[PDB]
Amino acid sequence: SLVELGKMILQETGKNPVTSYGAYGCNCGVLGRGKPKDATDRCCSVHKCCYKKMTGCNPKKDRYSYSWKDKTIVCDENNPCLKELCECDKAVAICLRENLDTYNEKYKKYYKKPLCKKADPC
Ligand SMILES: CCCCCCCCCCCC(=O)O
Repeated sequence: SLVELGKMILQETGKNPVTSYGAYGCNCGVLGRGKPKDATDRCCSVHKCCYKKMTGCNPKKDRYSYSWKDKTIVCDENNPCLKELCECDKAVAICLRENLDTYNEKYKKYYKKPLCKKADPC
């Protein structure tokens, strides 16, 4: 759920997830998807796509178990949907950390979301 997702982002990036990514670019946070402005934003587009693979569980609501050991995230649910959900969130946290070097302040509070162009195909 949002809870674990937030914790993983915070752990990997060292940033407050809501303020830093809550409305970033065309895909991060509130609202939907749109053509990515930059690599950070593309992480969010990929993440939203990932959520489409879970049928049997609610990406936003369903809590799950994971471990934060050795600067790594490990998804430990046996339940396949919750395992896959955890893996979606792990991947976006890792992606955002990886793209910290191009994180752009100007896309943080993105009131231009309605100017976004067509999203990338999932
Ligand atoms: C209030 C709890 C915090 C929720 C953390 C998620 C906020 C931004 C996450 C970005 C992920 C995405 O947009 O795909």
